[PDB]
Amino acid sequence: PYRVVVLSFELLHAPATVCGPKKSTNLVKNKCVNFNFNGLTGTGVLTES
Amino acid sequence: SNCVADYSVLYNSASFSTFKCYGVSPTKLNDLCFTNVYADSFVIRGDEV
Amino acid sequence: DVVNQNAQALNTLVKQLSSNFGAISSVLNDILSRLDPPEAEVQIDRLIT
Repeated sequence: PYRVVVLSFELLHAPATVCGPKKSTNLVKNKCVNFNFNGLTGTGVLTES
Repeated sequence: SNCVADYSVLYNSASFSTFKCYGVSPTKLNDLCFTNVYADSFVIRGDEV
Repeated sequence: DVVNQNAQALNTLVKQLSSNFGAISSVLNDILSRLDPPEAEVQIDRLIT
């Protein structure tokens, strides 16, 4: 007998409730930055909406 | 859900039978952080994997 | 008619970007953030093709 844990998960259909020890940073505006919001690898100038 | 899920503590047990993901990269498991996780945990015979 | 023909061609070329083309997703950034550089080759090849 083997312990079998089928590690299943749903991705990008909700705001994130499961995130590990990845440290948040300082929110910087109006600069050509390589940000990382909610998991997605975006890059650009962040104006306030 | 609603908690912090580290997978480096999942990795340091080197007794896993098959350590393979089908959604994402296995080295990016701490990198990508999820929304909801559904663990199908059970114990069955070792050849039914 | 010429203007709308040019507009339809441009808008179809725009709508082609979200097409999955048999890959896992359409956006390259999630494919970079979820797969290995020896594992993302097939899906990025699909999207490039």
